[PDB]
Amino acid sequence: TPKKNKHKRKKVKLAVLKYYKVDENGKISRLRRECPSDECGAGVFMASHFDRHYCGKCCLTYC
Amino acid sequence: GVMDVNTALQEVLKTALIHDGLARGIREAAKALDKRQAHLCVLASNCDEPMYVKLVEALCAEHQINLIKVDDNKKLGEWVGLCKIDREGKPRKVVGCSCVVVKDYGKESQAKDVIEEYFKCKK
Ligand SMILES: [Zn+2]
Repeated sequence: TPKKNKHKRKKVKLAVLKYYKVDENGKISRLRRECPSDECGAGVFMASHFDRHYCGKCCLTYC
Repeated sequence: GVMDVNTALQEVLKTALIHDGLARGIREAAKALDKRQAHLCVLASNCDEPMYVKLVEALCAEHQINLIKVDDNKKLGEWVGLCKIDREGKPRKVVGCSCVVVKDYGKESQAKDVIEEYFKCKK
């Protein structure tokens, strides 16, 4: 192949809206699983994939 | 009580540059707010989606979290101190963050003088 392309970052604009489901009172439905790590607990979510739950920082994984 | 709201606040925007208070942006403010070290906040009304402002408000209400309202982040580019200045000291890239959180306290006597008075009147 004469032209090898590289990794463009996926342009997803304003996605922290999806991270926090603010209720109509002052609550937030925290839709994403919190990571139980020692380094990155209590502030860093995990990733709701189609079957699994994955932290990105310390590479922690659940089903 | 000498300085104003947008006068004593440039000291809030001073030591966060020095001793690591700036939780600026969209992901650095809230995701480190829940780590019991963040202290202040300034909401900026500029939004094409009002949910953005609605995000900040419930975030201010889950750990009795402090808040100021200064208008817009096009204005806050002339406040925070994160601008590309020219050869004479004139900013050409004028971009400042809307929601600016300051975690740590370098202990002063003119920012906590003026602005804690406005804090107790608000709450
Ligand atoms: Zn993890």
